[PDB]
Amino acid sequence: SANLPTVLVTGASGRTGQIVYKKLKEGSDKFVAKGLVRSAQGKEKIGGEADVFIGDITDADSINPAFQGIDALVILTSAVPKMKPEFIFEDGQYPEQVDWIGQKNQIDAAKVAGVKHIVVVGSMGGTNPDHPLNKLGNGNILVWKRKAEQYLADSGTPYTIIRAGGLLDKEGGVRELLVGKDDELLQTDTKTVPRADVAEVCIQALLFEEAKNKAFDLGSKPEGTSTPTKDFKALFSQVTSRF
Ligand SMILES: NC(=O)c1ccc[n+]([C@@H]2O[C@H](COP(=O)([O-])OP(=O)(O)OC[C@H]3O[C@@H](n4cnc5c(N)ncnc54)[C@H](OP(=O)(O)O)[C@@H]3O)[C@@H](O)[C@H]2O)c1
Repeated sequence: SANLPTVLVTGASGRTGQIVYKKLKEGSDKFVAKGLVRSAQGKEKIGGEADVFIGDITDADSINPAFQGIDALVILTSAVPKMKPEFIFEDGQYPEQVDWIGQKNQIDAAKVAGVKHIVVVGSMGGTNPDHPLNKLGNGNILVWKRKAEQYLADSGTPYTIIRAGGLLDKEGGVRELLVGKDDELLQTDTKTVPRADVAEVCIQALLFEEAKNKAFDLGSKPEGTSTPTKDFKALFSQVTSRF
């Protein structure tokens, strides 16, 4: 409902996706949480609770039941390269399928259900097509995620596209979280961010109308070298980019 949003987080058994799933129904009481995972093994990893659905984002009908009744969607799915040290993408699970088409299917399902806001987590690097991450497995993942992104901006539903810096497994809530535009942060050395702060930015984006129709790159500063961002109003405000 308008005042108690059902929020579906997809890739909920993922590393960032799981903290997003807990902060939706825990650190928060302003949401009814729903999660989408790719397997039964993923559903157990996160508790195996009732509000978790199983589906494959490459088969739209298998994920449609997850969208029924939702008000917002946080996409935290990604093609994931596997190593045979040389990495590769399993068949039918390449970035084109998982990240372009896989996301396309989520975004269409959401429009159907009348979502008032789709949040997508991507990666810095998209302004550079020759970026090293595209070689990892022969996928060009960064370009494919950009195609999904542009499709999201193109759909008509209010969106928030969050292009994160290198992901870190470090405590959230205790850093100077930086926000930029067009890979510029890659010139710096403050181009990486804890998973927990990305999970927090998705949750906050749900609370501030300012995040609507915005696209920004997200990085942070070392811990201890600044006051923990606690005021997200300001954080989103400095973002005027739509893409
Ligand atoms: N490389 C970096 O440092 C970096 C930098 C910036 C942004 N990012 C991005 O930011 C996001 C968060 O990263 P992360 O490591 O926290 O995520 P990740 O945990 O390790 O996982 C996303 C996870 O996505 C799910 N998934 C993959 N294919 C699927 C399919 N066909 N159907 C359903 N679910 C599927 C996976 O399911 P399983 O449970 O089955 O594995 C898993 O839940 C990703 O989109 C990533 O691309 C990464």
